[PDB]
Amino acid sequence: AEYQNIFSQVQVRGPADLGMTEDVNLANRSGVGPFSTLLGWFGNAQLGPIYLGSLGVLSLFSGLMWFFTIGIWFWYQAGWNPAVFLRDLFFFSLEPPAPEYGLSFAAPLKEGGLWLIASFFMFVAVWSWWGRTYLRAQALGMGKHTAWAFLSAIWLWMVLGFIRPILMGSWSEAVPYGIFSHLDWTNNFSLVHGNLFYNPFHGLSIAFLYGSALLFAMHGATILAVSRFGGERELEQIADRGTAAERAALFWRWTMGFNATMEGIHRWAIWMAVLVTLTGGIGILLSGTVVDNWYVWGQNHG
Amino acid sequence: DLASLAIYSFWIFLAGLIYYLQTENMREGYPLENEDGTPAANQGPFPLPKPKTFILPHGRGTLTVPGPESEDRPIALARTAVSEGFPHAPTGDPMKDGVGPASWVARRDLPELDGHGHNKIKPMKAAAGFHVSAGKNPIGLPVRGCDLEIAGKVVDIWVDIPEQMARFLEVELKDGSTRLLPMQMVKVQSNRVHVNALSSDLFAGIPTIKSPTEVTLLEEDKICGYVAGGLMYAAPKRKS
Amino acid sequence: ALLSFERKYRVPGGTLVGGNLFDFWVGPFYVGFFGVATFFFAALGIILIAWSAVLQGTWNPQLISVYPPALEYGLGGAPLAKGGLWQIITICATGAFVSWALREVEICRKLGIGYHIPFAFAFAILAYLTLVLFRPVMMGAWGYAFPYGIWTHLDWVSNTGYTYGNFHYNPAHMIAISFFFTNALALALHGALVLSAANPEKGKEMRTPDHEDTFFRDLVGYSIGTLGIHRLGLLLSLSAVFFSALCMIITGTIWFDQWVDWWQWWVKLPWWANIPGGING
Ligand code: BCL
Ligand code: BCL
Ligand SMILES: CC[C@H]1c2cc3[nH]c4c(c3C)C(=O)[C@H](C(=O)OC)c4c3nc(cc4[nH]c(cc(n2)[C@@H]1C)c(C(C)=O)c4C)[C@@H](C)[C@@H]3CCC(=O)OC/C=C(\C)CCC[C@H](C)CCC[C@H](C)CCCC(C)C
Ligand SMILES: CC[C@H]1c2cc3[nH]c4c(c3C)C(=O)[C@H](C(=O)OC)c4c3nc(cc4[nH]c(cc(n2)[C@@H]1C)c(C(C)=O)c4C)[C@@H](C)[C@@H]3CCC(=O)OC/C=C(\C)CCC[C@H](C)CCC[C@H](C)CCCC(C)C
Ligand SMILES: CCCCCCCCCCCCCCCC(=O)OC[C@H](COP(=O)(O)OCC[N+](C)(C)C)OC(=O)CCCC[C@H](Br)[C@@H](Br)CCCCCCCCCCC
Ligand SMILES: CCCCCCCCCCCCCCCC(=O)OC[C@H](COP(=O)(O)OCC[N+](C)(C)C)OC(=O)CCCC[C@H](Br)[C@@H](Br)CCCCCCCCCCC
Ligand SMILES: CCCCCCCCCCCC[N+](C)(C)[O-]
Ligand SMILES: CCCCCCCCCCCC[N+](C)(C)[O-]
Ligand SMILES: [Fe+3]
Ligand SMILES: [K+]
Repeated sequence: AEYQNIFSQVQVRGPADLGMTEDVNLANRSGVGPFSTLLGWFGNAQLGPIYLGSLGVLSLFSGLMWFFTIGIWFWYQAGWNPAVFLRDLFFFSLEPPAPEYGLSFAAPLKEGGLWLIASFFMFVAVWSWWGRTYLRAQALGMGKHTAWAFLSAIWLWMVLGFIRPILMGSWSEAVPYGIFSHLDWTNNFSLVHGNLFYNPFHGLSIAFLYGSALLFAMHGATILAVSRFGGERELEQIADRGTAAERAALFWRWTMGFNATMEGIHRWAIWMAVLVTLTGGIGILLSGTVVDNWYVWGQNHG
Repeated sequence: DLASLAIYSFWIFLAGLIYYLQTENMREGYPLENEDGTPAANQGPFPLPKPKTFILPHGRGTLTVPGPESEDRPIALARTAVSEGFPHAPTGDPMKDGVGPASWVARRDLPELDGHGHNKIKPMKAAAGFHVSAGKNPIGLPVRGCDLEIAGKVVDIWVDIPEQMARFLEVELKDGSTRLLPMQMVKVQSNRVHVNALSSDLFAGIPTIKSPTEVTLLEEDKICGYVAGGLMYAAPKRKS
Repeated sequence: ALLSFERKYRVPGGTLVGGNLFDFWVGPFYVGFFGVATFFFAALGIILIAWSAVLQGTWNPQLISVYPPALEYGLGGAPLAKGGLWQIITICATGAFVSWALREVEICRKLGIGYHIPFAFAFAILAYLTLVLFRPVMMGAWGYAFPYGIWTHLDWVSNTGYTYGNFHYNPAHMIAISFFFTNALALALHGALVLSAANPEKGKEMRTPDHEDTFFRDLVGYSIGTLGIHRLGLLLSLSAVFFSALCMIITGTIWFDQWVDWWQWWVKLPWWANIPGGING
């Protein structure tokens, strides 16, 4: 057989790569971690270094406190018993306050308060991490595409957890912290809004989610097919088109009658992904605020 | 109704997005041509975008696209039909001529540099602290073509320094000279390296590199082109 | 018309069937034997869909639906008006998809590239065949397949799922969803990263893959690398579809009760089954 370039035949290693410096404050970079030969079959073997400034420590700490708050509730639901904890791990749920408390923070710990505390911690965790994604780009002099793309995921999450409940006048509209409980919430939500299959933004969201699987299968497959011409060296193919980029374009031109460029496929990539949660977030925000029933809406609006 | 507004707006947006996206992807290879290289009459309904310029590192200049397209090399092919849409037959040996699946692009005849401006790909012998870390070390294995004959021996791996990966095998031939083989086109076996794409007699014709310790992007394209071309053009001498 | 760099690649050869007989293009499209097979299967498919519309009595694309034969027909054939067309259209579909894959293989051979694309495509085709062929055959009736219609197939998804309660509880389906979400994550990040390097801050030089690695290590402490990420995208998306097919091949065949209840195997493991407290005691 031809070798397929899914795993590597031979790994090489050199001195720990400490990265480009540009404007980065090097006092906030760790040392390199260990090298993993296991990872090395598929990707890079090197772990670390990581940058960890003030915003990083804040984000991580807040994130852990989020995880502390859910897990202390879980253990309490477990009656402090580790057998039960493992047995019922997926059934435990930290639920938001009842409708009766509206948007107040006036609710007992065991019946709302803790949920708010957990959400407080997540909110600080996600947003500071978002800041991290912008600032690590800035320090290296790169574009802000990552921070912008991450903002689209934040959008859906903000809508589900914060914006939609505020507009609906109660925290009770938000999602519980629990594995099974949050799946139940998802199903309920659709039932109670007349079946989200009739929400056109839900449909578009699916178009893009599937679309992302299509595009990345296409793209990844394509780069691997042209890796014998150095195709994965995308930046240098952008700067100086090679037979890799040409064979890639032409595969698609000949198959489906049109094609990409080596930079431009990444614009199709970024937008395909990002629109999942953009459209998704609209679909939910509209639900119950403006449309109570997507079946019914459908009857009246094409 | 606000949802009707939102969704109507969304389609308009998505239509504009696709337009934008499609035009961004015409920054190379357009305007379209006839088979004699003159500009085709029907270019499509999408116009070419306003150009952008990439500033290249290390004093290497800029790239402005779209711009004047041009192969900057001869193309040893001739028509095989009196109308559009048929294949173009090689006028000599397609492997030597670099046409077909043996094609190469006239890239810069300089090496790709890393972030510090050092050559990206170096032979391991010249690459401080680099060594094989996992898998079977090819260095020293005899190299076998698809005719089941020995074309040479592996004398080094050429490694990507910044990405720490193997990119080529350097193979010494019966006359003492060497060639690069793409790592993606060789199977490292327990007691040999096997190269399906090329018969042993075709190894001498792999394009050579002008300096023995670096490769240029032009040189990479010729090498990688030539070796891939063998899949089609060595097929008579193949026995698989 | 040709892309400016295309002619040099438009050489004879690579075909799997027919030698030089179909070795030409129409505009940008490579034809080949499989181009002709594809056209014939698709054209036949569409005509038959169009005819199915006539017999349903609609021309609206939000209303045209072709339904499989009813469960009563089993794995036999049915009258065209009553499921047969679905059956023929399904053969044309399969014919067209497979022909498209093989055409792709031919394009690969002519271009001297690897066969990764059509191999990937094969995964989609298998998901399709699970829904319309493997599962129905294992369940004993073509009526278990989804119908061809923009909205009616959505009705099938929802009815099929609620047959087994909330489908979320199907565990292969949870793995499938994770792969889909992670893939989308991966695609956002990869697109964003390459563009962030190709399009750096205003006035600056293009960044390098070293910058791309540095970015991710600074952020998460790890970089998969430029070969890795394309290996990843492929693995993620293909895995999403593999577990999608798996989660349906099992549903209605090895497991056919309510998916929520499947999880009782864990909860009832004897060492903690009878311990009081928790949600389950
Ligand atoms: C995969 C699991 C379920 C299923 C669950 C869902 C759900 C849930 C949803 C869809 C939605 C869609 N599905 Mg479905 N769908 C299934 C099987 C299929 C098959 C198939 C041959 O197997 C096809 C062609 C489609 C096609 C479609 C589109 C009409 C719509 C957008 C998809 C998209 O963007 O995908 C990604 C692909 C791309 C981005 C590439 C573009 C592909 C285009 C859009 C395909 C158009 C096909 C055309 C309308 C069919 C007729 C062909 C002609 C007769 C020749 N589905 C199976 C049964 N599908 C969504 C919708 O809004 O429906 C109203 C939606 O919410
Ligand atoms: C019975 C269930 C209902 C239903 C109810 C809902 C509801 C309710 C919702 C969806 C939503 C979606 N559904 Mg639906 N859905 C149904 C049927 C389907 C079918 C199908 C084949 O039947 C499909 C394919 C889909 C597909 C989809 C997606 C397109 C969409 C979510 C996108 C996404 O990426 O979310 C996942 C992405 C996120 C949640 C973003 C998260 C971002 C944050 C910032 C991440 C923080 C991480 C945190 C800090 C943890 C740290 C991790 C550390 C590494 C440890 N649904 C049926 C009809 N669906 C969502 C949507 O947009 O709908 C419009 C939604 O809200
Ligand atoms: C655009 C659509 C998609 C998307 C995009 C997207 N997501 C993103 C981004 C982008 C562009 C980022 O830049 C950002 C990122 O940083 O990626 C690396 C992110 C991100 N998306 C994430 C998750 C995520 N995204 C999701 C979805 C999506 N993201 C969409 C499909 C989902 C779901 C549910 O589908 C999830 C779960 C995070 C990986 C990352 C955001 C990170 C963040 O906000 O973190 C704050 C929380 C913490 C810092 C807690 C840290 C705890 C540590 C694990 C320390 C552990 C120490 C311990 C003692 C050791 C042992 C424990 C372990 C064994 C667990
Ligand atoms: C395996 C992972 C993912 C994947 C990968 C993938 N898809 C691919 C490929 C790959 C690698 C291609 O090479 C190939 C391609 O050409 O892409 C441009 C393709 C492709 N994936 C496509 C679609 C597609 N892929 C999907 C999914 C996925 N594709 C996965 C998530 C989906 C959905 C619903 O999620 C869709 C809709 C096409 C754009 C393209 C294949 C085109 C093709 O086969 O063309 C030949 C056939 C015709 C032109 C028409 C045939 C007409 C039929 C005879 C009648 C219609 C019958 C149909 C069953 C009725 C549908 C009614 C619906 C409303 C339900
Ligand atoms: C989870 C959301 C995303 C956030 C993930 C990032 C969290 C990483 C956690 C931080 C690392 C904890 C260990 C301490 C860090 C550290 O200090 O250095 C450890 C070492 C080096 O040690 P030093 O001796 O230099 O340390 C000096 C500092 N002093 C002396 C002050 C202690 O640092 C490292 O190597 C970091 C290695 C982390 C690798 C991270 Br966890 C990678 Br593998 C996670 C990949 C993230 C993928 C996200 C997508 C999906 C996730 C699923 C996959 C697991
Ligand atoms: C999502 C919708 C479902 C499917 C919609 C698309 C159907 C397949 C796409 C059609 C294939 C088009 C290629 C054949 C047309 C053609 O001439 O060959 C390609 C030509 C060569 O022929 P000429 O341009 O010389 O001829 C011009 C024709 N007339 C006389 C009309 C001016 O290559 C080109 O330069 C034109 C490229 C067409 C661009 C195609 Br229509 C792109 Br915008 C379709 C994109 C569909 C993807 C949908 C993505 C979903 C949203 C993702 C957002 C991130
Ligand atoms: C930020 C407010 C709500 C956003 C949605 C959070 C959904 C819960 C995620 C699954 C629960 C994870 N957990 C707690 C079980 O480990
Ligand atoms: C791959 C697509 C599957 C559709 C095949 C349908 C053909 C069924 C023909 C069976 C004829 C037997 N009989 C006598 C009961 O009609
Ligand atoms: Fe890429
Ligand atoms: K060395």
